[PDB]
Amino acid sequence: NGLTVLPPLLTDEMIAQYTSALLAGTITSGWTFGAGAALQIPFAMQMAY
Amino acid sequence: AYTNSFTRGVYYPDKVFRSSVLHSTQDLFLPFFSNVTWFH
Amino acid sequence: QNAQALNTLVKQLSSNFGAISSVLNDILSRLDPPEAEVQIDRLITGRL
Amino acid sequence: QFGRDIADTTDAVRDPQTLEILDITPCSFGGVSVITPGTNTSNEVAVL
Ligand SMILES: *[C@@H]1O[C@H](CO)[C@@H](O[C@@H]2O[C@H](CO)[C@@H](O[C@@H]3O[C@H](CO)[C@@H](O)[C@H](O)[C@@H]3O)[C@H](O)[C@H]2NC(C)=O)[C@H](O)[C@H]1NC(C)=O
Ligand SMILES: *[C@@H]1O[C@H](CO)[C@@H](O)[C@H](O)[C@H]1NC(C)=O
Ligand SMILES: *[C@@H]1O[C@H](CO)[C@@H](O)[C@H](O)[C@H]1NC(C)=O
Repeated sequence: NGLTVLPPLLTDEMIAQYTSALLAGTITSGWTFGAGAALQIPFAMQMAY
Repeated sequence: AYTNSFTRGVYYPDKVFRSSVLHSTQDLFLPFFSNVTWFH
Repeated sequence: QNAQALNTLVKQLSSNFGAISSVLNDILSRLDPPEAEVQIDRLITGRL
Repeated sequence: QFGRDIADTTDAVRDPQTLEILDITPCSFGGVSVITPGTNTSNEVAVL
């Protein structure tokens, strides 16, 4: 009745891709993908850090 | 005699259809667990 | 919270706010326009 | 005779001339958003 719900700009798929990016960086590269270009590191060694 | 009218005597308060929904209404109803006059 | 607020905002269309109806067509047919102005003003004020 | 939604607005009717069920949907409405490049670049526009 004159009320409307507008869509989000990002779809739930895009949020699922961004959270997968955030996660894939967090897994493969430590904090480095925040601080600069993502640098790969073995996950056991990221844990030792 | 007397008898307990357990959970009974509700009826469709309007000719509306409502689907799978917990509607609420004010109307003349037999009070739940009231005390009906039983005749032999 | 959002569903309750939206459903409240919708239910408030049906409230009279001291007008002779909450249905705008009733006000536009149970009165002449110069009296209906007050009834619409009450509904506008309430809805607003 | 007629259906209501969760907000008790009418959602369907039975046709009294022949007893099939008509679902009632609102008449369509929405914002005319205009997409534009900068006017300091073009005068072409797109309407959403
Ligand atoms: C008010 O209701 C009556 C009863 O339905 C309408 O008359 C006709 O009644 C029959 C039996 O109920 C309907 O079924 C069949 O329809 C097919 C259509 O292809 C026809 O081949 C069959 O011989 C049989 O008639 C029929 O649909 C129904 N309607 C019509 C227009 O015939 C009556 O028409 C309604 N009142 C008014 C003022 O129209
Ligand atoms: C119903 O009324 C009779 C007689 O007054 C009484 O014995 C009985 O306890 C009442 N039952 C209830 C449910 O109040
Ligand atoms: C605005 O338009 C003028 C040409 O009409 C151009 O010189 C200027 O660089 C433009 N500025 C921007 C920010 O596009």
